[PDB]
Amino acid sequence: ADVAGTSNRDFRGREQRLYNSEQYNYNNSLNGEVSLWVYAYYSDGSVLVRNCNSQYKVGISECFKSLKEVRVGQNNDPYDEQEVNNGVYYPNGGEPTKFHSNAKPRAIQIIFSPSVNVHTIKMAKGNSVSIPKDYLQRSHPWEATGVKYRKIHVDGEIVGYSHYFELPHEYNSISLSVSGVHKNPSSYNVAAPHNIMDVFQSCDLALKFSNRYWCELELINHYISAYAYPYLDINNHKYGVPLNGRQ
Ligand SMILES: Nc1nc2c(ncn2[C@@H]2O[C@H](COP(=O)(O)OP(=O)(O)OP(=O)(O)O)[C@@H](O)[C@H]2O)c(=O)[nH]1
Ligand SMILES: Nc1ncnc2c1ncn2[C@@H]1O[C@H](COP(=O)(O)OP(=O)(O)OP(=O)(O)O)[C@@H](O)[C@H]1O
Ligand SMILES: [Cl-]
Ligand SMILES: [Mg+2]
Ligand SMILES: [Mg+2]
Repeated sequence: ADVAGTSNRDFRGREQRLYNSEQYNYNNSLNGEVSLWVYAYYSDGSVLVRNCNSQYKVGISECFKSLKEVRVGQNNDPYDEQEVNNGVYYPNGGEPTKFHSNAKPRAIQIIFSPSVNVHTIKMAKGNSVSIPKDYLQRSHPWEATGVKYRKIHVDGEIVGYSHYFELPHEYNSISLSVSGVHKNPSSYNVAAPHNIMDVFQSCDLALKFSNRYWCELELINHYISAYAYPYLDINNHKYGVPLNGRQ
């Protein structure tokens, strides 16, 4: 046989490149996943991830309470934190023993898989009682924030998209929903009658994941890197696996 890495008959090499290219392109096909991660960062350095993976479109919807840090199996002062909730839903509305709950997120990162179309991204960043813009009567139920999403590049490939905002002020008390639609450069509408019921089933079939990792390092190591997910850390370092046309 020919010698490795010297000719056009390195079929092992060609197969490796095709395998990676096939995965990249499968993900972008209408058969493929689109994925959404919402990261809530807490002052103790831990990070809650909410993830949903689904065909056609994907979303996550959280309220003020559900974004709060919960240390499973440890003390969370649940009565005091209910009083925090009461005091955040209406000023002077509760009697907790604290001015600022350390269970409040300090920041949010939203990451989409590379198979999203950024023009379809919508976000409802609402107030603490789940209204998009102060009062329902004046609220558009979402903002289209795609122009703010940064490309996560690795080796010149877009491995995902990130929108990051800090919540450093005392009044940054939010509710949050996010939605994105899978790429569809074809004119075949996946939700027109020929395929519409499959999109309804995709709502059933969407797989969700949630966990609180003790720090960003642990998240990078045992979540992001373990499962070939895109990520952008606090030092603006990019994580992901470039696949298209690559060995
Ligand atoms: N493209 C390129 N890569 C370099 C160069 N010097 C060092 N590198 C390293 O080599 C890596 C790319 O090597 P290859 O993947 O084998 O070459 P390629 O440019 O991708 O071309 P292909 O054979 O089509 O894959 C990069 O990740 C760089 O870190 C250079 O001058 N050009
Ligand atoms: N020293 C080099 N000279 C020429 N081309 C390179 C070199 N290093 C990488 N490249 C090529 O340039 C393209 C972009 O790769 P690069 O490593 O810059 O991507 P990146 O990870 O987005 O970069 P960075 O995160 O450092 O800004 C890739 O196709 C890669 O093969
Ligand atoms: Cl397709
Ligand atoms: Mg009292
Ligand atoms: Mg290469």
